[PDB]
Amino acid sequence: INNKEYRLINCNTSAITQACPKVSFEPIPIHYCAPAGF
Amino acid sequence: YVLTQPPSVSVSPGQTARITCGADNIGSQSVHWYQQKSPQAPVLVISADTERPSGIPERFSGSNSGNTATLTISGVEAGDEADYYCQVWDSDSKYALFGGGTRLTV
Amino acid sequence: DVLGHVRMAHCNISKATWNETLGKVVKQLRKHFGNNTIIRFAQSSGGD
Amino acid sequence: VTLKESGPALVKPTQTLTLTCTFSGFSLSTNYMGVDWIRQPPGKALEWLARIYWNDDKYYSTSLKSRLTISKDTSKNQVVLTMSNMDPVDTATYYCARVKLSVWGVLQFFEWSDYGLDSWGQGVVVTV
Amino acid sequence: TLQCTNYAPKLRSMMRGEIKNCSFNMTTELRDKKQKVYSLFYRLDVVQ
Ligand SMILES: *[C@@H]1O[C@H](CO)[C@@H](O[C@@H]2O[C@H](CO)[C@@H](O[C@@H]3O[C@H](CO)[C@@H](O)[C@H](O[C@H]4O[C@H](CO)[C@@H](O)[C@H](O)[C@@H]4O)[C@@H]3O)[C@H](O)[C@H]2NC(C)=O)[C@H](O)[C@H]1NC(C)=O
Ligand SMILES: *[C@@H]1O[C@H](CO)[C@@H](O)[C@H](O)[C@H]1NC(C)=O
Ligand SMILES: *[C@@H]1O[C@H](CO)[C@@H](O)[C@H](O)[C@H]1NC(C)=O
Ligand SMILES: *[C@@H]1O[C@H](CO)[C@@H](O)[C@H](O)[C@H]1NC(C)=O
Ligand SMILES: *[C@@H]1O[C@H](CO)[C@@H](O)[C@H](O)[C@H]1NC(C)=O
Ligand SMILES: *[C@@H]1O[C@H](CO)[C@@H](O)[C@H](O)[C@H]1NC(C)=O
Ligand SMILES: *[C@@H]1O[C@H](CO)[C@@H](O)[C@H](O)[C@H]1NC(C)=O
Repeated sequence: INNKEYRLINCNTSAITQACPKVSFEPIPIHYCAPAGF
Repeated sequence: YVLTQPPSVSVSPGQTARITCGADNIGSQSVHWYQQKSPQAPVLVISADTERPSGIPERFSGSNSGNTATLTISGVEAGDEADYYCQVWDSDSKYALFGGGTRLTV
Repeated sequence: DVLGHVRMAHCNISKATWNETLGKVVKQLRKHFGNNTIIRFAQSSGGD
Repeated sequence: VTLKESGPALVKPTQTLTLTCTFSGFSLSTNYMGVDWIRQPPGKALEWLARIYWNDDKYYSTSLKSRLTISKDTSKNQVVLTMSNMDPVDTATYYCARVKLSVWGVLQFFEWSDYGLDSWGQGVVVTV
Repeated sequence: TLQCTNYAPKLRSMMRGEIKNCSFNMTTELRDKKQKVYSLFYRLDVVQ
């Protein structure tokens, strides 16, 4: 900002949401399927 | 509402004179200043506190704040000394109120 | 800050055009109220 | 902008004073300028008497409401001031002056400012 | 709470007292700080 005073980088852009600790980020393969007629 | 002026301001040649005009809440109304020399109608010297009418020397200036309006005349010479008056038009009561005059002395 | 003088917002409506338009409205109202009635326009009553 | 006063020089006690001010260079009910009257007793500060605006508004000093009357005639380009019950204390130089208004907006909304008395007449001296 | 005075005391036009010059603390990006904000409001939006 200007033991020194600091702020988080997001304070100058937007409020920050904490991810739920129970949520895993490991990729899971997703298969895409056509609707009938395609 | 009464406009109170000093009876006189005495200055040296070239020194700035300060002619005041006090009244309760004078800063909320426009104060006009007039200069009377010979026993002839006066000439307007300050219009609405800060405007200098065309033809008036740059020596004439002023301000108005709070309980005091002030006419500042720098560079006073023998040709400037005069009886100066403040006038205010009070829209609330719809009439013009005049002060008692201030005489300059060089 | 407000630059320059503070001024009141307003609308300008031509008087002749309005008077002719209102007269036409009066004629059509007379068709429902009679040829011997009086039609008067007035300001809205007090409220928000 | 020229204003010229005319009236009697000698007034008897209890006599009504009549002062007429003729305008040149401006006129009332055409432009937005007004005219008023001021008096200055000898050796004393200026005393405001009364004002008439371009829109037929009339205002009087609270000290002279019972004695002072003003009227305007725009065909003559004249203003008339009258005062009843003239007293020796009323000896003064009487002046008429133009009340110049600076108009920036709509007149219907009073969008103007009192600019002061930029042009004064020469006045007359009335002794009672 | 706002602390307000008239925007133009001098003005004698119909728009007298309609615009008020108000001061208030409001907030800042950081929870722990405050600032002083001056702004103009119309009379119709501000109640004593
Ligand atoms: C609706 O109709 C009304 C007329 O009934 C109309 O009002 C007019 O508004 C204009 C401004 O929008 C006024 O214009 C002024 O006219 C004077 C003439 O002497 C000029 O001197 C003014 O400008 C000068 O002086 C100012 C003094 O402060 C200076 O700041 C400026 O820079 C110039 O030096 C200005 O031009 C006009 O007088 C009025 N008329 C009346 C009769 O009040 C209104 O604008 C119309 N509105 C719409 C939306 O059509
Ligand atoms: C704050 O955000 C702006 C973008 O809105 C950015 O340009 C600026 O660099 C940021 N401040 C810092 C200290 O990075
Ligand atoms: C409100 O009043 C304050 C008084 O100090 C002044 O500094 C400020 O400029 C005013 N607001 C505006 C918009 O002028
Ligand atoms: C509205 O503005 C137009 C110009 O765009 C003008 O011709 C018209 O006369 C105006 N109306 C009024 C009522 O002044
Ligand atoms: C215009 O208004 C007047 C009332 O002020 C009315 O007598 C006159 O008939 C009106 N003109 C038209 C064309 O409606
Ligand atoms: C008014 O008179 C006309 C004839 O000029 C007639 O046709 C019309 O129906 C009358 N209106 C009413 C409401 O009686
Ligand atoms: C803003 O907060 C400070 C806190 O000390 C207070 O003194 C001040 O009066 C507040 N401003 C307004 C306009 O209430």
